[PDB]
Amino acid sequence: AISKNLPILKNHFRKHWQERVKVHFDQAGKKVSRRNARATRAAKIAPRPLDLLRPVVRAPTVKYNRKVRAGRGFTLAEVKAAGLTAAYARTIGIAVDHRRQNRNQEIFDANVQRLKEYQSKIIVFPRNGKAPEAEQVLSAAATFPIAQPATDVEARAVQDNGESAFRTLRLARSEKKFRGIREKRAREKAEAE
Amino acid sequence: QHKAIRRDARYNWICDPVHKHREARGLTATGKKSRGINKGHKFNNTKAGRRKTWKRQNTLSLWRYRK
Amino acid sequence: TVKTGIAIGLNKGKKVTSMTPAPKISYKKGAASNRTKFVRSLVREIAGLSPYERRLIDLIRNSGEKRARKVAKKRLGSFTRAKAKVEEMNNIIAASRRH
Amino acid sequence: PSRFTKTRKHRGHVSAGKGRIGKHRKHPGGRGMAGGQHHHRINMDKYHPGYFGKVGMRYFHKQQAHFWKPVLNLDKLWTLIPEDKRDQYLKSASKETAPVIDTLAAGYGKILGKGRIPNVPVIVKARFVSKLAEEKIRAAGGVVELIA
RNA sequence: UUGACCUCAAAUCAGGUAGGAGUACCCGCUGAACUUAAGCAUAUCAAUAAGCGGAGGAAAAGAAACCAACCGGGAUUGCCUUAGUAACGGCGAGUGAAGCGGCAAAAGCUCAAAUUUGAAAUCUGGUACCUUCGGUGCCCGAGUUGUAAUUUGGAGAGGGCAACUUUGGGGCCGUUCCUUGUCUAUGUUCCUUGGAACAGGACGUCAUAGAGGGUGAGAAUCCCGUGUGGCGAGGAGUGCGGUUCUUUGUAAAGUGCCUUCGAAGAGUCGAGUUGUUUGGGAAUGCAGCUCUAAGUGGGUGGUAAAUUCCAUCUAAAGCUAA
Ligand SMILES: [Mg+2]
Ligand SMILES: [Mg+2]
Ligand SMILES: [Mg+2]
Ligand SMILES: [Mg+2]
Ligand SMILES: [Mg+2]
Ligand SMILES: [Mg+2]
Ligand SMILES: [Mg+2]
Ligand SMILES: [Mg+2]
Ligand SMILES: [Mg+2]
Ligand SMILES: [Mg+2]
Ligand SMILES: [Mg+2]
Ligand SMILES: [Mg+2]
Ligand SMILES: [Mg+2]
Ligand SMILES: [Mg+2]
Ligand SMILES: [Mg+2]
Ligand SMILES: [Mg+2]
Ligand SMILES: [Mg+2]
Ligand SMILES: [Mg+2]
Ligand SMILES: [Mg+2]
Ligand SMILES: [Mg+2]
Ligand SMILES: [Mg+2]
Ligand SMILES: [Mg+2]
Ligand SMILES: [Mg+2]
Ligand SMILES: [Mg+2]
Ligand SMILES: [Mg+2]
Ligand SMILES: [Mg+2]
Ligand SMILES: [Mg+2]
Ligand SMILES: [Mg+2]
Ligand SMILES: [Mg+2]
Ligand SMILES: [Mg+2]
Ligand SMILES: [Mg+2]
Ligand SMILES: [Mg+2]
Ligand SMILES: [Mg+2]
Ligand SMILES: [Mg+2]
Ligand SMILES: [Mg+2]
Ligand SMILES: [Mg+2]
Ligand SMILES: [Mg+2]
Ligand SMILES: [Mg+2]
Ligand SMILES: [Mg+2]
Ligand SMILES: [Mg+2]
Ligand SMILES: [Mg+2]
Ligand SMILES: [Mg+2]
Ligand SMILES: [Mg+2]
Ligand SMILES: [Mg+2]
Ligand SMILES: [Mg+2]
Ligand SMILES: [Mg+2]
Ligand SMILES: [Mg+2]
Ligand SMILES: [Mg+2]
Ligand SMILES: [Mg+2]
Ligand SMILES: [Mg+2]
Ligand SMILES: [Mg+2]
Ligand SMILES: [Mg+2]
Ligand SMILES: [Mg+2]
Ligand SMILES: [Mg+2]
Ligand SMILES: [Mg+2]
Ligand SMILES: [Mg+2]
Ligand SMILES: [Mg+2]
Ligand SMILES: [Mg+2]
Ligand SMILES: [Mg+2]
Ligand SMILES: [Mg+2]
Ligand SMILES: [Mg+2]
Ligand SMILES: [Mg+2]
Ligand SMILES: [Mg+2]
Ligand SMILES: [Mg+2]
Ligand SMILES: [Mg+2]
Ligand SMILES: [Mg+2]
Ligand SMILES: [Mg+2]
Ligand SMILES: [Mg+2]
Ligand SMILES: [Mg+2]
Ligand SMILES: [Mg+2]
Ligand SMILES: [Mg+2]
Ligand SMILES: [Mg+2]
Ligand SMILES: [Mg+2]
Ligand SMILES: [Mg+2]
Repeated sequence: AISKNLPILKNHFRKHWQERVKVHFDQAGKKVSRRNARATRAAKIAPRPLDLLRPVVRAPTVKYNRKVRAGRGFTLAEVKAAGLTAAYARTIGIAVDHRRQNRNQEIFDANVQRLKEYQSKIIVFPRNGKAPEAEQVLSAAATFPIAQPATDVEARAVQDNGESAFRTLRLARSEKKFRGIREKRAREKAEAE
Repeated sequence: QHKAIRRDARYNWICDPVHKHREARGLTATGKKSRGINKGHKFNNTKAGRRKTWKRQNTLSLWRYRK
Repeated sequence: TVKTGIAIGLNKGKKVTSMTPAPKISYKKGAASNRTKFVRSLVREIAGLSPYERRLIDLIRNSGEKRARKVAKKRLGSFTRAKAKVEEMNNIIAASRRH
Repeated sequence: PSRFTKTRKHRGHVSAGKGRIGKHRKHPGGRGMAGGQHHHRINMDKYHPGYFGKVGMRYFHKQQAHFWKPVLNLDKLWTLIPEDKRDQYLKSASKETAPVIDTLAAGYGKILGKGRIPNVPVIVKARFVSKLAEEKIRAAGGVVELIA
């Protein structure tokens, strides 16, 4: 029923929801087993570092384009600029993404530098030889971290030209709002005589 | 069961017992077409199978420390 | 094309050193392809016309292009496919008369 | 805490606090939001006015990141400078070395003018500002820099 | 007459395969009503229960005809969130996603495809000998209405030329692991009660063992175990310390320019209509009927349509662990 001054609720329990209740009692057990899987996988892939090197990419969606993060793989062009091939990079611990493209020179240079740092800090074991063991470090992500690039210094000179910069937003909003109607006005002025 | 199929790596995947009656489960091309198995926003009910999606989206997920 | 550096307007967004990546080979699937042009022209002169294509030719001759795209928009799905089919049938009309 | 409930106190008393006349039933006024226009109309208008009917225009496929524009006010605005630098930047205020505050890097989308920054020049990098935010920032001797 | 070829049959022909069970979870089809709406018909219950078909240890999905609109991400799946939100709905009751962001896990690929055309270079079977999950020889067959090699869009192929880098497998013991056997400490000392000491009191001992259980009442110390290690045994496509086939060999694979190309899936996409379904709204998906494409073009870009662009993928074929 409806009664006293209370917020109107939207609890969706008019199905047989009790047939589909998952309680995660196995949170600690699945944590134990994920750590066991990481230890077992590490022992299986001795000295290799348990994850691939990932590139640094700019996050989409203007809420999030102020941040960089780890992407999926390096860009065939980035691999070639680092000086190796994709099919060989996939064997020495580098993730390669054939479907991303570079349109940002700064992201491109950051990932070529990331790849050259990786190639300086890895020891690729000889394919058939003795290959003396090189002390497994378990994570490439914690030894080649994703750094947010510095965009400004802490202090500069005030350079105020009096543009007023709210008027800039108002005018730039107005040109977008009236670009089409006055382009059409200009062409119908051109269709005279 | 033919050895021309059981050899020749391009085709002996069909010998795996997970491929018994693909056309009864919807794993042929017309089966996945009628199941709706495609990528993107037009297929939000059907990408992982809509009964699986329905069970995921109608499950109440309770943790030990309640959220 | 080049961003302005501010957060609204016509070319809004942050100014960035641009790169122009190498052109992917897909983006070329709707291709010219000599081999396939030859196959299509041979199969065209072997198979000949379709009944709606014959109605389209005789309406281009009798009524005109606008009614021909109307009945082609009915026979095909869309108006852009109707324009493409009517411009194909105009070329067939030109080729069957010229020389 | 089962022992603190009034069920423990209604033991021995017949109706469990529900009355002998009205005599606690299953669903005496309907289930849910039933009859909000018929027998629950007074509880709708009086405590949920505006509940029934339509309001303006629909937006198909709204993404709530076209609308991410968190608002910063000038009354805070120096919290964004860390506290060890805040004292030295407001003591002996200076053009030709003014603090640069990236507001986007702290996660706001618009500067608004709530009130009274001190008279220290500041270089404020913002996606958007309001007019009075601009007026007070320039009155301090600073500048707003528009960023994207 | 005779010899093929194609199509179709027969046989207790040679070899093989399917059914049925189980069914918690999984992929599908099919599919209600009670119920809620304080009545009820749309709606809701519910794309549920029942019914039927098909799998596996996971299944399914999966390497974009994606998301986006950013300075752009980048297979799939799952969790946290998005969010009880955008949206749907007698706009009533109710219903209800997705992109982004943080994590868990992470892995990539294969065909159609090209004239081998100076080698049908390919494969099933039978038979003989062996190194018997197979190899080698020979013979019959399949197959040019196309089996191999090369190529899969990220590319790539042909030709032309400065050029260097990389050679694969097979059995033994320990070792990764699984199953399993065996050995490994210290009081049953005294007195009281009692049918019985395992109780109470006194004096001790071991403790990486005072978990547990038996034994005539509460037993670390009586017994098995427990704890800590040692010694084996029988098995699992091997990370390594040795072994050896050593003209395995102008193999095969990468990488630089230049030039010419660059084949890319049809009654399918798409459209109309009908029905169902969806949060999907002048139609989210699926299906029936009808129409039926193209090749700097097809899909998508969440308000129907014409016109002009732009952005983003590359469907109508296929595999894949967590
Ligand atoms: Mg009241
Ligand atoms: Mg813990
Ligand atoms: Mg577990
Ligand atoms: Mg791991
Ligand atoms: Mg970029
Ligand atoms: Mg499989
Ligand atoms: Mg399939
Ligand atoms: Mg189906
Ligand atoms: Mg949905
Ligand atoms: Mg499905
Ligand atoms: Mg399911
Ligand atoms: Mg949900
Ligand atoms: Mg929890
Ligand atoms: Mg929550
Ligand atoms: Mg592609
Ligand atoms: Mg003539
Ligand atoms: Mg209390
Ligand atoms: Mg009483
Ligand atoms: Mg009482
Ligand atoms: Mg009383
Ligand atoms: Mg009461
Ligand atoms: Mg009573
Ligand atoms: Mg009452
Ligand atoms: Mg009452
Ligand atoms: Mg009434
Ligand atoms: Mg309402
Ligand atoms: Mg309205
Ligand atoms: Mg509206
Ligand atoms: Mg203002
Ligand atoms: Mg027989
Ligand atoms: Mg069965
Ligand atoms: Mg089940
Ligand atoms: Mg299913
Ligand atoms: Mg019920
Ligand atoms: Mg209800
Ligand atoms: Mg009712
Ligand atoms: Mg009732
Ligand atoms: Mg009613
Ligand atoms: Mg009734
Ligand atoms: Mg339903
Ligand atoms: Mg259910
Ligand atoms: Mg059932
Ligand atoms: Mg049935
Ligand atoms: Mg089984
Ligand atoms: Mg598993
Ligand atoms: Mg599978
Ligand atoms: Mg599959
Ligand atoms: Mg594709
Ligand atoms: Mg995006
Ligand atoms: Mg892009
Ligand atoms: Mg993805
Ligand atoms: Mg979740
Ligand atoms: Mg979130
Ligand atoms: Mg929320
Ligand atoms: Mg529903
Ligand atoms: Mg994420
Ligand atoms: Mg692809
Ligand atoms: Mg005695
Ligand atoms: Mg006693
Ligand atoms: Mg005494
Ligand atoms: Mg005894
Ligand atoms: Mg005992
Ligand atoms: Mg013991
Ligand atoms: Mg013990
Ligand atoms: Mg032990
Ligand atoms: Mg090759
Ligand atoms: Mg294709
Ligand atoms: Mg066709
Ligand atoms: Mg069709
Ligand atoms: Mg149905
Ligand atoms: Mg429905
Ligand atoms: Mg529809
Ligand atoms: Mg429809
Ligand atoms: Mg639309």
